[PDB]
Amino acid sequence: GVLGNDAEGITLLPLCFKPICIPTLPPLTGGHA
Repeated sequence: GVLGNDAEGITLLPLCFKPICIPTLPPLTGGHA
């Protein structure tokens, strides 16, 4: 909910992008290094 296209969770018009703000979030494989 800041700027983009997709909806980060709010109903307002100006919402965060789909990729820029993903609910499922990324995996936990690149958190080793």
